[PDB]
Amino acid sequence: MNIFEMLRIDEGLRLKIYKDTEGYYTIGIGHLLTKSPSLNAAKSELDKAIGRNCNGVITKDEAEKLFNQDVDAAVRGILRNAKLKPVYDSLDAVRRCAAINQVFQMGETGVAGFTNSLRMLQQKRWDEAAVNLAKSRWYNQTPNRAKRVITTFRTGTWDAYK
Ligand SMILES: O[C@H](CCCl)c1ccccc1
Repeated sequence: MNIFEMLRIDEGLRLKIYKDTEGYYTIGIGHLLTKSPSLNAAKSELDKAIGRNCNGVITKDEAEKLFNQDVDAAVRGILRNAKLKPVYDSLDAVRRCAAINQVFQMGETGVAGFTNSLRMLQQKRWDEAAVNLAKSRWYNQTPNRAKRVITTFRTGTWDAYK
């Protein structure tokens, strides 16, 4: 297991524009296109991202290219965030994947309310952090996935991903 295999499990792979769990136009391996309810706006974003007129459909290679970019961008983001970086750097490699996964799903601004969980993670108070992480809209709206990510933070193992 690694971050790519982990996010591939959590996000799936679809080659036509679909709506994600929040109802937003998405393609590939969880590549968010736009939060606009206009499908035409989503198609413009897709064409811009791929570099050709896609008409709402991409190839597996194209999906994987967006995925590489999106993972890279999640990490590089974390490292530019003065609140996230020290906690990320304090973690082992497996728990770092949990962090990348959550930021990929939620965005950086998405995790602004996680101040208390962040502190517990840096302190390596793993069971306490896991309890705090679940007190969230995130957990309530996507519990199966959140449970996996939280187990990864709690244990530093891949047990939730078999
Ligand atoms: O997945 C968590 C969310 C904030 Cl507790 C995370 C922890 C450490 C760095 C970046 C994200």
